[PDB]
Amino acid sequence: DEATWERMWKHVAKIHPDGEKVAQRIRGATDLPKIPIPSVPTFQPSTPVPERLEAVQRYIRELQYNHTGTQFFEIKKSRPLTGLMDLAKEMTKEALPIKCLEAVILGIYLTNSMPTLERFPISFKTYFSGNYFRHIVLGVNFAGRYGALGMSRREDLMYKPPAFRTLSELVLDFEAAYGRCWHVLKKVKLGQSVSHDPHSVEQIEWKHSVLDVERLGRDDFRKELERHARDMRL
Amino acid sequence: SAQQELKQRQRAEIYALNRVMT
Amino acid sequence: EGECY
Repeated sequence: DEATWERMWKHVAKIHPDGEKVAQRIRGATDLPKIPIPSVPTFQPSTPVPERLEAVQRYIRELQYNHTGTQFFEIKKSRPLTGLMDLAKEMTKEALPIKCLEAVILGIYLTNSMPTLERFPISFKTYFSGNYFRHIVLGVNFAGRYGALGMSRREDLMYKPPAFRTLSELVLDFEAAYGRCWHVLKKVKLGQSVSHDPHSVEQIEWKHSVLDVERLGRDDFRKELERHARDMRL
Repeated sequence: SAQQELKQRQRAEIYALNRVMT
Repeated sequence: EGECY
């Protein structure tokens, strides 16, 4: 795959201040730090699900956020689940940096072995200084409590341990985190529970609920997240 | 395995580049 | 979804 490869380096030449010299120094270097391949986490049946989730999130962090400007694992959101799980397995074998959407697919692959754990996508559209921003994490529910797995450029926009007692509290935590950096939350897209069958021929339903956070208002926003939580016990 | 010594070098370069870009 | 923030 040389075409893709030189795309990445040609794209770096543009975006980095000193684009060309940077490629020169790395591509011409004979000795590079060998990066250890991260070990895929596997769990004893005695390990509680919350400790498993901490290990899944640590593995996702280990791959690191992809700052190169070139995505190594393209994701067609309309692919069947068994197609996306094939791709998650190859992320496991290639072990390259990733972004938010790839981490959601990785999070599902790594939690299919936890049938008592409910997984569902939550994507956000936020506004700031004339620009729109899209982000997505993997919502999770364990024993009646809510949390999240993900990959983000910000520490408070990814991992939440499953401690929130309602979905509303989980989502409002994200809004507060967005607010601390002056982002307005415009829209929340919530999907349905993801099947634990890695061979399922169905798509992820990314848009079971779309909430207009400005057109809804505070309490109607809360009632809407709760209707969605009730509908995941479908 | 000609594939694998090449994937390892590409990977080492990607993480070197990823580190610079942070 | 490519900003991730």
